[PDB]
Amino acid sequence: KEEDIKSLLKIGGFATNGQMKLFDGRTGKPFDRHVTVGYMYMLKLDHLVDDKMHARSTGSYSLVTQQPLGGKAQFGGQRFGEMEVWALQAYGAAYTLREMLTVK
Amino acid sequence: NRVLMGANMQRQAVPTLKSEKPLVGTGMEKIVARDSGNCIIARNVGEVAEVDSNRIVIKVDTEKSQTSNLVDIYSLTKFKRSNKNTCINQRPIVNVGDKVEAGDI
Amino acid sequence: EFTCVARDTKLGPEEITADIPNVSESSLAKLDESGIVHIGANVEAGDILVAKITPKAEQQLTPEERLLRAIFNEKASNVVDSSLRMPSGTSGTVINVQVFENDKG
Amino acid sequence: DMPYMEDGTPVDVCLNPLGIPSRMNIGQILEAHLGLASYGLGKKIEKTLEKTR
Amino acid sequence: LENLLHPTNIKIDEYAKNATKFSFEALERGVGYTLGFALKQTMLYSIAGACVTSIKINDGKVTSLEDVIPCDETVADIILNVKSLSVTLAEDVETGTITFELSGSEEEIFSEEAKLSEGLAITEEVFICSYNGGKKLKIEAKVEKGVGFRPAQDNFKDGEFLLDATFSPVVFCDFEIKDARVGRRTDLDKLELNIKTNGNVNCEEALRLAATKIQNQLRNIVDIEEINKG
Amino acid sequence: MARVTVEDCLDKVETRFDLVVLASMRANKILKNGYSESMENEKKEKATVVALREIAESEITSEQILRNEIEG
Amino acid sequence: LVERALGRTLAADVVTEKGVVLLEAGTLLDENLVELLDDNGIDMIKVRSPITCKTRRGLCAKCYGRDLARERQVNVGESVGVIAAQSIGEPGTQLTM
Amino acid sequence: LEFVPNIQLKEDLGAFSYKVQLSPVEKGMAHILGNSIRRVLLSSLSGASIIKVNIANVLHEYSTLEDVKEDVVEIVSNLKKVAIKLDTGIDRLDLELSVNKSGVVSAGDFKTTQGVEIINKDQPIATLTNQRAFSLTATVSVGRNVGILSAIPTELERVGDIAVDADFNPIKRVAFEVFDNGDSETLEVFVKTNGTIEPLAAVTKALEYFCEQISVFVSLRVP
Amino acid sequence: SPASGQPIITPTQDIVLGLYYITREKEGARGEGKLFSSYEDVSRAYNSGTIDIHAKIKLRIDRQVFDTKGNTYNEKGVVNTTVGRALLLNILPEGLSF
Ligand SMILES: [Zn+2]
Repeated sequence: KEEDIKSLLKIGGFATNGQMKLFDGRTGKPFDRHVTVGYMYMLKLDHLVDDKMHARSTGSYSLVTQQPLGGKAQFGGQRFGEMEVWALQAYGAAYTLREMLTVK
Repeated sequence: NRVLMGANMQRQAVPTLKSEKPLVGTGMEKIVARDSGNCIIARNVGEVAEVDSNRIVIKVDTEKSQTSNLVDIYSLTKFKRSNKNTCINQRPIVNVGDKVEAGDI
Repeated sequence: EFTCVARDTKLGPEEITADIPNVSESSLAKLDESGIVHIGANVEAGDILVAKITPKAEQQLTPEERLLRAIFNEKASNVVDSSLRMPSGTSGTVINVQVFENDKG
Repeated sequence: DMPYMEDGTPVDVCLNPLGIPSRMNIGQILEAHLGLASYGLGKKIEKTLEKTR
Repeated sequence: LENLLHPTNIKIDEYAKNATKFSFEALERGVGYTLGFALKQTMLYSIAGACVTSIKINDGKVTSLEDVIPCDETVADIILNVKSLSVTLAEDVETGTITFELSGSEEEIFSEEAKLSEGLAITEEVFICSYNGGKKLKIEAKVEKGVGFRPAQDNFKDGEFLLDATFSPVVFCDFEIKDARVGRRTDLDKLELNIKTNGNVNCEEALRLAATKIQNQLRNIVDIEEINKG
Repeated sequence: MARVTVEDCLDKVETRFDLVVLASMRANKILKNGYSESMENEKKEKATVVALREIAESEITSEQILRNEIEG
Repeated sequence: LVERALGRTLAADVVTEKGVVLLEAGTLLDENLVELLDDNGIDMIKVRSPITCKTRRGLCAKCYGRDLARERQVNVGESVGVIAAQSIGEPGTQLTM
Repeated sequence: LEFVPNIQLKEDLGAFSYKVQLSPVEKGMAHILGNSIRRVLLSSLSGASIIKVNIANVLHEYSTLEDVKEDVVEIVSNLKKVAIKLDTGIDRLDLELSVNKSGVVSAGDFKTTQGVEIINKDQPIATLTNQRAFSLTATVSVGRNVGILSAIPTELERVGDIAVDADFNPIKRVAFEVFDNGDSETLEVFVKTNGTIEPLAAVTKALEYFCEQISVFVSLRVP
Repeated sequence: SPASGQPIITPTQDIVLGLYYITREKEGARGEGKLFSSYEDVSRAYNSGTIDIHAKIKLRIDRQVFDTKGNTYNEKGVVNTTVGRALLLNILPEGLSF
């Protein structure tokens, strides 16, 4: 419970808070309003960035339909799905919608 | 709703080079690891014979243990892969000539 | 962990021997005398791990290809290499090389 | 560049405070308090041990 | 042993009356911040000079900011006008006294008025107020000199509206950092300063004067002499 | 957005759509005129923005622009 | 009213309860003119809804009013149907009960 | 009206902690010197460290020798925490280590060649459970930290070479405080290092760097 | 936003905290009731570290203001403001009222 944490903090030689006074590292002039500090165990998750970058210029194509592949395993090709078509419609962006459907 | 994610997340956590014990635990990490075959629990009580980072040798004092063989071995597993491409390797703790018991790490 | 395989196609046997034209002894430098990388070579993003070749046919090459064969005396090789290379964006080193041979031979 | 306590030690991570109240995961705060405490108790033993082993 | 780089590129630019924008290029990472802080602070608060401090209007017969006077401007306006006068003292003297004793007929008032004491130089022709030819009026200004920012505790203590001290010609620093590249290493710094002074000294040479202060504060621990050679 | 924007151009031409087509015609014209002599496109901007600048400074008066299509 | 009918053009004129006309037919409202509605005590007017346009298989640039996204009368070529469609179900992910 | 500071090594204490002092200052310039000292002392000071190692019967980092409680990568991590001191103009050389003992191989067992220095004499490098041979080298090099990005991968030549990343800057903590003495102040700088340099030399070096960087604004010319 | 004329790029989470914080007031603070001519004065002062940013001061301003009907009338005088708010005086473009 709280007061136990607090007795321990006192034993350590800290305020009966978590809060303490800090100084910037670019000047040295302190911040007002004493700030909290602590230890706070932290983890790294298996969602690294090395395996989500995946750009593509030109690569293989689908056998039965002649369209790019997908998934970054072969060479991907980002799905320009249906809902993104209504967007380019509402903009009235005819050209960029046309050659998004043939030349690409 | 927040603890749901806090639990679903700490099982995708990726191990790292040098393990560092938590400083605010719940006395349960002593149980999970022990209760999964990633550690090497000594079968019989004795003394360390000779340890190196490939295997461990334990001579067992038969006086206080049931009929035994006076020596058993444990083979370590260095850098064995695992389904997510993560490195697995056990590292010995004990030193030469230490008193250990049945059910220790 | 990568793995390359060699099959028996209807034009002949494909080969993993470290002998493929259009390839210098520099990209081949990190290759041993058997078509397989050493154990220790810090491979790079796009170097050969095992070098293979497969035969082909039916060229009937274009007139311009014919001319340029006929200028530098460029012969038309009947084989094509399909080696095994680390995909781009990766690095590292090697720690184990398992090789499984043929049967009944 | 990081902010640093008066002693001289710097701070590793700079989380954001606006998160905690709205999504009421308070327990993280109390974890930071207990952690600070443990880290103080560490330095104490260190001081007693930097002399007279 | 890789020879910490040097700026090697300067682009000075003036854009207003007493204002200039200097920009320096290709400084090692993070150095920009330190060199900005030092520059700004010392150029702002540790330069010698003289500046007005106190105002007494009718020998004490104006107490607060809500007392009519026979001119177009309330007391606050006159205080604000006079507080801006750019005065250059003399080394021999250590105090000035500007006196705007006036009884005319609805005139325009400027610095070319105001019988002074010795050692002063008003340096400008800033406008003050517009007389109304009404009843008598007087203005007494006190002038001191030194360095630093001397804060005034109280506003109007006894019979003088007290102000705080600037003691500097430099009125604005406002530096900033951006990014720049010198090739394969692109994490470097590019600084931009924006100084605006009062007129007592052109901006750049004031900058140089503030840098000399620092580079002079180490002669006993460094060799400021050989660093010039290069 | 280096210097000029749609808010500028929208004062002379209108509906912000006509802008697109007119600027596209003008940039195509400026492109096919061999402006690509390659000692300039590395010191200044692409024609796609040169056309916008030209329409903003009110130099061309797009009423004129179309009269360059009959010049095709 | 002065918020419900902002930026929508007026079908017909509007007569003061004292007799003089105030705003004419075909007069797109605007936060200047929309003072002149709560000013003189008005509480009902006739505006041009797209339900009551007269063009075939389309829409005129007045029965729709202000673009409500660039603060001008709607330019000719704005596909209004799609905008109105996805500006209805979009907030729907939040309205629950 | 003339104050100029001199530097003094008052108040040593602790493992390698100190409190350097500059006695008179200009009444306002103190808090500039403090910040400049701190930052430049934390970013640019160069030292020496191990960068590349070759062990005897090894081929790569994920391996294991016989009769060694340690691993190869654990050994490589041990090596990183050695505090080396080099003299003026060495800038590169080689260290050697060959032993045939049966205990704990501390870093003191490096060969006591000229020029070099090994302060961290207690640090274990490896533990030999049984008596055996053991040998390696490690190229010590001067250097300074630059960031995780602009670091070259330190080309390797031989077969068993194993790159070791190197933390150069020998400073671990800095903190200042400014005291008033009446028309004058005194600066009181805390420093803590690994022992590979002396404090007075350190602060002098940092101020040298700093004024060197300032010396352009006295000119408002290119260089 | 196309859905409704309300803007969509307004500061959101702690861009709002800082603004709301430096734009409050306090009764007994340092430098209270002082006098300043222009924004640069308040900047120079505040960087010197004597005033509390929540203090009440008096600033004399002078700038154009756009009326509803396309006019643009001049505005001047002395206004009782706070040290914080004056720091935002620089960013407000000429055309909007203080
Ligand atoms: Zn209609």
